[PDB]
Amino acid sequence: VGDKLVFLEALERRVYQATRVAYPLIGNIDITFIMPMGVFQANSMDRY
Amino acid sequence: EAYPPLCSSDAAMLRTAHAGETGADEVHLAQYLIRDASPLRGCLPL
Repeated sequence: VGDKLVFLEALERRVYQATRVAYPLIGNIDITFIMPMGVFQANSMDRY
Repeated sequence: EAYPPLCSSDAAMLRTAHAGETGADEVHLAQYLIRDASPLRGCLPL
């Protein structure tokens, strides 16, 4: 990457294999959402 | 001096369009749109 040299690991290597443990790196993301039901038009320019 | 900007004389030209962007160059049923002479067309995000 770029001009340097780096390495990386993983959770699917020989270690941490077939282990009955909770999976790490778990996060929950919640975003507020709005929900209308139908608003009638107020101007007459939207029906022509 | 002042370059002619882009503006809408009313809010009824958004009738016909394609994809996900509104299409109205210079004509309307009862209004008109001034074309932007300046090359600053990187506005109005989708």
